[PDB]
Amino acid sequence: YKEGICLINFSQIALSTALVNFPDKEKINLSMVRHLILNSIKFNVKKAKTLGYTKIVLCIDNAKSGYWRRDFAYYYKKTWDWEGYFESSHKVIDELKAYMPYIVMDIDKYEADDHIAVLVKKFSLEGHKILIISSDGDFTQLHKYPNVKQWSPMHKKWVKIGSAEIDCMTKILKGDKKDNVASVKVRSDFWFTRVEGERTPSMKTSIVEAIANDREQAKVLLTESEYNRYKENLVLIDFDYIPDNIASNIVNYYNSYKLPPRGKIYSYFVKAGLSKLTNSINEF
Ligand SMILES: [Mg+2]
Repeated sequence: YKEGICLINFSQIALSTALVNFPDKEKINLSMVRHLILNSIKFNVKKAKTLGYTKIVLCIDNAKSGYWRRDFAYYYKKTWDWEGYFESSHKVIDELKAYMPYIVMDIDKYEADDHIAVLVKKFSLEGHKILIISSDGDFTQLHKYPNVKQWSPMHKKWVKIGSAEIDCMTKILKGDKKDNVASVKVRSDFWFTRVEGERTPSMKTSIVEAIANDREQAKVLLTESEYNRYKENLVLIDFDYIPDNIASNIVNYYNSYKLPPRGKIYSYFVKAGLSKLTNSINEF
């Protein structure tokens, strides 16, 4: 019938785990990253499958050549051994593609949020029960779709939020500094070209919610300048505004993914000196 599908924001989980586990001012090698990633996978796949989500899809961030959203906004997204991590992680990722039984959504200029947002929408409407393994609040945009639950790996609690529309509209109107998305009250590339004497005019909550409940209010409550910014930020924030060609690519990639036979896992575990994991293959 319809298999339970679990979509994992892995790039976040792996890195976040690495930041917490790998001590500062200590170099990070390939094995350290390998152990961490595979253990992270084992722990999360077991949480998913136990709940009924038996198909696992690993979603990876890939900004080797930037982001597709940058085509719309150039400013988009413009001690610890970071080099050592990214270096080893990319190598372990390629290994997961070659031996592990998971579909690894990895497209250059594509975000993990893209793969999740698109695939969640696709398989949700297709009758599958979906599980999003991530703490990211942006994925509350996807809770509106039937049979969609979200599990926070770090806090080990369910993510349940109407309030999703307000959360989404808040970033659309006020912006999202972390991604260089600016408020509609200021110029598009504000965060990238901001001088010092510059601050962003505040956005009253009453308007944020009014537009949240009825987006046609974006025409009556926003000035023409702000409305133009509003439309721009839609493509940057709202998952629904992911271009058809982008989602089309994401889907095609998924459907064209060939999984490696499970016989590969064992020989790989040994090849990587993970002998004390071959007795846990059933957990992968
Ligand atoms: Mg986003």
